[PDB]
Amino acid sequence: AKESTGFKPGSAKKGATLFKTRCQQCHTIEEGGPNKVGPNLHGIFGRHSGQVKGYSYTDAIINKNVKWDEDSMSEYLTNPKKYIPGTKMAFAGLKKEKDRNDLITYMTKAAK
Ligand code: HEC
Repeated sequence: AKESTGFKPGSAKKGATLFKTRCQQCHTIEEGGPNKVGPNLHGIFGRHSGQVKGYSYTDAIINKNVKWDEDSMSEYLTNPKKYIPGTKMAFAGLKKEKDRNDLITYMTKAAK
């Protein structure tokens, strides 16, 4: 389970640098930031998957229709393709809970 074992707040400082070194290659998170390889993530926590305007998503991500929160985000980041088979996000995954917690802490702050 997720709504059992998952998110506990971590370091936003650390999470910002994990976003830079691991996610920035394909995504922006600031308000008004553009879509790149991956879509802009501003407001992601208040949204279902495959909904940013102007981005070409896979049919799988749309169909999955996940309402993003800390728990589903934690699962997707662990192994994106295991969580949404057919997704085109090419990211090996963040296997350590500590790393995922730092990153999500950062993301929930920056995406609002
Ligand atoms: C390029 C090599 C990527 C890296 C590095 C990361 N992501 Fe990504 N992401 C990428 C693509 C091409 C897509 C769309 C996938 C599809 O199947 O259509 C995504 C999607 C996401 C999403 C879903 C967004 C939505 O609007 O539903 C999220 C939440 C997301 N990506 C987050 C994310 C994070 C936090 C990353 C760093 C650990 C990261 N991605 C890496 C491409 C790439």
